[PDB]
Amino acid sequence: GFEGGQMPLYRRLPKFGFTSRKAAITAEIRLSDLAKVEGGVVDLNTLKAANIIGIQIEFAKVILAGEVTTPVTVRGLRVTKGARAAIEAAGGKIEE
Amino acid sequence: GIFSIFVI
Amino acid sequence: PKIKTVRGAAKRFKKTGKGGFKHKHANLRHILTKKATKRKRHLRPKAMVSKGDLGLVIACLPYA
Amino acid sequence: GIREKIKLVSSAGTGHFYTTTKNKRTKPEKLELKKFDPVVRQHVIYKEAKI
Amino acid sequence: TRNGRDSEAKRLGVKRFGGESVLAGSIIVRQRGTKFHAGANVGCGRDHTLFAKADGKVKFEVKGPKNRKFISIEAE
RNA sequence: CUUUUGUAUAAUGGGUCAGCGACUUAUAUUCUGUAGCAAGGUUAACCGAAUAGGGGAGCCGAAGGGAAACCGAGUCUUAA
RNA sequence: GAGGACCGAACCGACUAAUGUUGAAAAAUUAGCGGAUGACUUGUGGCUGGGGGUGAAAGGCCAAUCAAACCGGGAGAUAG
RNA sequence: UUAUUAAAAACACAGCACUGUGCAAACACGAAAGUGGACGUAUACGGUGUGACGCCUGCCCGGUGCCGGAAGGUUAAUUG
RNA sequence: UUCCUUGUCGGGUAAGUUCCGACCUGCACGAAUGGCGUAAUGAUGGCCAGGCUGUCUCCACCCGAGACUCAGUGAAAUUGAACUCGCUGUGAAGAUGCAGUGUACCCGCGGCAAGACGGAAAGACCCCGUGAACCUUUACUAUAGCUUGACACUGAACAUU
RNA sequence: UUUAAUGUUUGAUGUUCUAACGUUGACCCGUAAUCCGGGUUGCGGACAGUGUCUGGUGGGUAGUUUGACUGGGGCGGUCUCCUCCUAAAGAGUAACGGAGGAGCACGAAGGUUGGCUAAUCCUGGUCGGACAUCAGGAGGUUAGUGCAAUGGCAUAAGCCAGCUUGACUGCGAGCGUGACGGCGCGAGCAGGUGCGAAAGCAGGUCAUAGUGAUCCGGUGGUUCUGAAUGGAAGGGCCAUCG
Ligand SMILES: CC[C@H]1OC(=O)[C@H](C)[C@@H](O[C@@H]2C[C@@](C)(OC)[C@@H](O)[C@H](C)O2)[C@H](C)[C@@H](O[C@@H]2O[C@H](C)C[C@H](N(C)C)[C@H]2O)[C@@](C)(O)C[C@@H](C)C(=O)[C@H](C)[C@@H](O)[C@@]1(C)O
Ligand SMILES: [Mg+2]
Ligand SMILES: [Mg+2]
Ligand SMILES: [Mg+2]
Ligand SMILES: [Mg+2]
Ligand SMILES: [Mg+2]
Ligand SMILES: [Mg+2]
Ligand SMILES: [Mg+2]
Ligand SMILES: [Mg+2]
Ligand SMILES: [Mg+2]
Ligand SMILES: [Mg+2]
Ligand SMILES: [Mg+2]
Ligand SMILES: [Mg+2]
Ligand SMILES: [Mg+2]
Ligand SMILES: [Mg+2]
Ligand SMILES: [Mg+2]
Ligand SMILES: [Mg+2]
Ligand SMILES: [Mg+2]
Ligand SMILES: [Mg+2]
Ligand SMILES: [Mg+2]
Ligand SMILES: [Mg+2]
Ligand SMILES: [Mg+2]
Ligand SMILES: [Mg+2]
Ligand SMILES: [Mg+2]
Ligand SMILES: [Mg+2]
Ligand SMILES: [Mg+2]
Ligand SMILES: [Mg+2]
Ligand SMILES: [Mg+2]
Ligand SMILES: [Mg+2]
Ligand SMILES: [Mg+2]
Ligand SMILES: [Mg+2]
Ligand SMILES: [Mg+2]
Ligand SMILES: [Mg+2]
Ligand SMILES: [Mg+2]
Ligand SMILES: [Mg+2]
Ligand SMILES: [Mg+2]
Ligand SMILES: [Mg+2]
Ligand SMILES: [Mg+2]
Ligand SMILES: [Mg+2]
Ligand SMILES: [Mg+2]
Ligand SMILES: [Mg+2]
Ligand SMILES: [Mg+2]
Ligand SMILES: [Mg+2]
Ligand SMILES: [Mg+2]
Ligand SMILES: [Mg+2]
Ligand SMILES: [Mg+2]
Ligand SMILES: [Mg+2]
Ligand SMILES: [Mg+2]
Ligand SMILES: [Mg+2]
Ligand SMILES: [Mg+2]
Ligand SMILES: [Mg+2]
Ligand SMILES: [Mg+2]
Ligand SMILES: [Mg+2]
Ligand SMILES: [Mg+2]
Ligand SMILES: [Mg+2]
Ligand SMILES: [Mg+2]
Ligand SMILES: [Mg+2]
Ligand SMILES: [Mg+2]
Ligand SMILES: [Mg+2]
Ligand SMILES: [Mg+2]
Ligand SMILES: [Mg+2]
Ligand SMILES: [Mg+2]
Repeated sequence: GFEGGQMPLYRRLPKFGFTSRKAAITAEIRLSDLAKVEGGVVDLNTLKAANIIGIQIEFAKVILAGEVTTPVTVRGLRVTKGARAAIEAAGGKIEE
Repeated sequence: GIFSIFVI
Repeated sequence: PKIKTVRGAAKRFKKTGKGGFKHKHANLRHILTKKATKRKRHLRPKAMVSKGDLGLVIACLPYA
Repeated sequence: GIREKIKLVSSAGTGHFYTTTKNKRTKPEKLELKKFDPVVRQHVIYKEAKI
Repeated sequence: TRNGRDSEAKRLGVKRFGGESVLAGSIIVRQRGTKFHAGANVGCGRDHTLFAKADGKVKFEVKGPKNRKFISIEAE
């Protein structure tokens, strides 16, 4: 970063923001991960037992990425608007 | 050598 | 040993979706009264780092 | 130099204010203008206070 | 001993010459006063910069009873 | 030979011969080449009649946007 | 028969000139020179130690080393 | 007196002065215990400056230092 | 101690920027970081004279120790390689080596130092280094020591406010 | 508001006292001993002295700083921004080259509607003169522009008056100029306004100087976060100050 004694670029420019502690304990699930559990029910503890999310994760979201073919029940997770349609289009059901 | 003896 | 992050650069740059970096504009901390409103309005959103300075940021952020 | 910064406080409930400068000595009366308040989106009388 | 001062160059002058196709909003000339004047589809900024307000070709002409130089834009 | 705009230079260095004498090593990181596997790839410590086999704890990757809560093929800005 | 008296050997010093200057010698020889009963000179032992000593004071001297001794470590200091 | 390019007009000096110090002295070396001063006691001891002897040593207390004074202004820890 | 300055005048000399005496225009003396005198002293600074002389005019001769030759023993600094002349020009601007030109048979010995920008010591002067050391101060920050009060070791009684 | 009063908290200074503490006063013992310790006595005495905290003084000692450009360095100048020339008719272009300015001002000196036109000179006229106010004529910008110089300005950007706060909030196609950080021009949209009958014009001022990154903080606001949980502190974001 040394620029000859001129004030360098990472120090003429201002700092911004703060780090959220809640962002580190939250994950996102894709539609390709819903067929990698065993039981056909998808909650937080089945996603942890299949090594999909980490052990410190306390919140998760299913997003529209990839595809799901099987009937799947989702328990206690958040679902996006398009992924609720895609889980219900494959015969699944979403409850909180 | 004591060089400072040289007259400058 | 591991490379250490320049921790003051990690407080000023964030990596975007294709590998560029964003930063907050300068000149918006104090004497704001004498400045025009159009000038202060354009300094509010975040910008991208130019091409010539990207390698200097990459040197500061080996783990970004 | 001589010209002192003030600010114009909105007479609506909002905390919004404009800032400007004013010669304290030739014009000792309080400045007062109708300016756009962006929180309630109307033109309200604004009044001078200290910076 | 008494001198030694000068200002920075302002890069004034003509940016788009005659017949060049420009986009709307393009700066045609930077000037101090109105050395050139605004014609059809040509605006004048607050520092007398002449810019394009439509797409087309730059046209220079001398008009009026004072023989002043005008800058216009002819749509292509 | 070196150093310089420029050296036969009267600028530097070497009397000669033989032997020794200066871009390495560790760990991280990125780019390139090549090989394996491929929406997946790979294990560390450790266990192990031990370069085998086990061990997936973890790491990187398939999704981003925002300061963030949060939303999510979008998101942020804004009353829009 | 006094004297920091006088002349002058031993004894202690070092003013002048020549010489030597890969010396006979890392400070000397030759010829002249000052003091020579005193604040003299010398043998033997002892004490004062490095930002410290000691100094009738020249930053002098502390083992041919001094505007901060020598030896060993930090140490392969650092050298645009 | 600058061992080893300076021996002098430089240093010291007897004499003069100012200043401190009442003795568990002032002061100095010592985390301290102690020691020197001194087995001394103001006719003494430390510091400073001048420098035998003769004639002398004029004016200035505004600045800095030092000695004295305490009305008043300001002012820490502490209390809250 | 005086820059201008060898100030001006007198003395000493045939001739004196030094010396001695005096003047006063003290660039910029002066009273104990002393002023001004002063006998005696000084391997102290300056100036004049008599004696004396190779200091000199202007050198000559002699006596010894080297230098020289014979025998024995036997260094050193330096050194890119050398078949290592002059002059005028050229040229990283002062040429043994380049150009033109002139002179020059090969090799020693005793002498002298004009050149080899001769030898010797990575210039002490000067500049530079975001180099060092030590010294100064009313530079910055600290601090030993000295000094101020509070609490502690630390208590009893009695007055005044 | 003052006084004096009884019960009552200290705070101080003063005077006595001895029992802490000092004793480098005397005497005895250990003891063959000017150390030291114990004992007995005198003098002092809650002082002095030491510890923690704190104000002053503190080259006695220590660690450090003490800019660069420069026809060598020093001494002297200068160091950012604006205008003209050098600058060779696009932009840019050096010198310790030739010449001058800035570190503001203004709620009107800003917006709009309506209107208007200068210097200098001559001629006649009360004080009035070389120069005031007035009338006429010449003239044509030789004036004016808030402050330098240049380029502009009559459809006036110059002068005068009525009304006003657009010297607005969120944005912005597209361009100019910089190694960058940054700086500049801008039609057009959304909301809400001023002037005008209306077309329209208005996001400061004829343009170009009138300025300082970051950090650390201060002050208001906010539908963000809040280390067991509910808050709060602190942080973020927006506006703004040093
Ligand atoms: C006895 C024996 C010694 O020689 C001397 O003392 C002679 C008498 C010096 O006198 C001289 C005498 C005096 C006048 O110089 C003649 C004076 O100028 C110098 C400082 O000392 C010389 C010669 C000096 O020369 C001159 O040094 C000058 C700095 C530069 C000059 N030249 C490069 C330009 C150079 O020749 C310089 C320092 O001593 C020589 C250095 C290298 C030494 O150390 C010398 C060789 C010693 O070792 C030597 C053995 O001891
Ligand atoms: Mg802010
Ligand atoms: Mg070389
Ligand atoms: Mg090299
Ligand atoms: Mg050179
Ligand atoms: Mg080169
Ligand atoms: Mg050169
Ligand atoms: Mg050549
Ligand atoms: Mg050579
Ligand atoms: Mg040389
Ligand atoms: Mg050599
Ligand atoms: Mg060799
Ligand atoms: Mg294995
Ligand atoms: Mg979008
Ligand atoms: Mg005698
Ligand atoms: Mg004698
Ligand atoms: Mg001698
Ligand atoms: Mg002798
Ligand atoms: Mg003798
Ligand atoms: Mg000295
Ligand atoms: Mg000493
Ligand atoms: Mg010695
Ligand atoms: Mg040292
Ligand atoms: Mg080294
Ligand atoms: Mg080290
Ligand atoms: Mg000597
Ligand atoms: Mg001696
Ligand atoms: Mg001598
Ligand atoms: Mg001598
Ligand atoms: Mg002597
Ligand atoms: Mg003394
Ligand atoms: Mg004296
Ligand atoms: Mg006082
Ligand atoms: Mg005379
Ligand atoms: Mg005289
Ligand atoms: Mg004197
Ligand atoms: Mg006096
Ligand atoms: Mg005196
Ligand atoms: Mg006297
Ligand atoms: Mg004499
Ligand atoms: Mg004579
Ligand atoms: Mg011989
Ligand atoms: Mg022989
Ligand atoms: Mg020749
Ligand atoms: Mg020649
Ligand atoms: Mg040749
Ligand atoms: Mg030839
Ligand atoms: Mg000779
Ligand atoms: Mg040669
Ligand atoms: Mg030489
Ligand atoms: Mg020579
Ligand atoms: Mg050198
Ligand atoms: Mg200080
Ligand atoms: Mg203390
Ligand atoms: Mg110091
Ligand atoms: Mg310099
Ligand atoms: Mg100079
Ligand atoms: Mg600049
Ligand atoms: Mg040009
Ligand atoms: Mg105006
Ligand atoms: Mg202007
Ligand atoms: Mg909490």
